[PDB]
Amino acid sequence: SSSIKVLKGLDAVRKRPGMYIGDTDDGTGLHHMVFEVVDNAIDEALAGHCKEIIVTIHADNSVSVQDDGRGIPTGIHPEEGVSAAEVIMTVLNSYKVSGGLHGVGVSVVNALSQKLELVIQREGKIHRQIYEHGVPQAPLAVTGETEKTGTMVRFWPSLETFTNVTEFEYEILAKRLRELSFLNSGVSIRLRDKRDGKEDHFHYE
Ligand SMILES: CCNC(=O)Nc1cc2c(-c3ccnc(C)c3)ccc(C)c2cn1
Repeated sequence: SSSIKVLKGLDAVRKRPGMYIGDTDDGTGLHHMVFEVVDNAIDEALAGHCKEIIVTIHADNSVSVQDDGRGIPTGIHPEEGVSAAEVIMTVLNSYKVSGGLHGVGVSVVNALSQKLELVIQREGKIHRQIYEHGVPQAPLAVTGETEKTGTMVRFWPSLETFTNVTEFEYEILAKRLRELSFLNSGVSIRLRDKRDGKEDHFHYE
């Protein structure tokens, strides 16, 4: 079954996290977690659907990334038997430095997070799914109605994976988010730190 195979993938990531996300002891991997989530919101911006991305560092050391795009698709594709979103989130770099890392997908971020929450606003409805190291708590479900559209991912990195540098560095995220808004001109990126009230808005016209 997909369940056993999904778990086998998630377990591969957790056993050699460095290989997938980058170094787990110097902050490379930790901050790369944010950038992987951001990258898919950037693709949605570049295709002309999302105008703003908001990255928030919370006081409990989680990070959320939200966009105003179309929302990750929610329907169940006949081949997989669960939402397309859950497939994206769950189905599947050691010595790389900073911008030399290659992209590995948000299912890696999910595997290496103690908790992750996905909230999709799409087709008139608010949809929610929660994960613990990639394992959904329940099927993606409808929790309300909305005229808005977009996707939000919030994740709590696992301290079973990350050591030494365990708390996000505002300056690392600021530097790279600014570079990303330069490298993908037109897209507005905001960074908010709830620990100390700092905010920035990066946008090149
Ligand atoms: C907070 C992070 N934002 C998104 O992931 N936005 C996003 C992703 C989409 C993906 C997607 C998500 C993750 N990985 C991949 C490869 C695609 C597929 C299709 C649509 C319409 C999306 C819309 N918004």
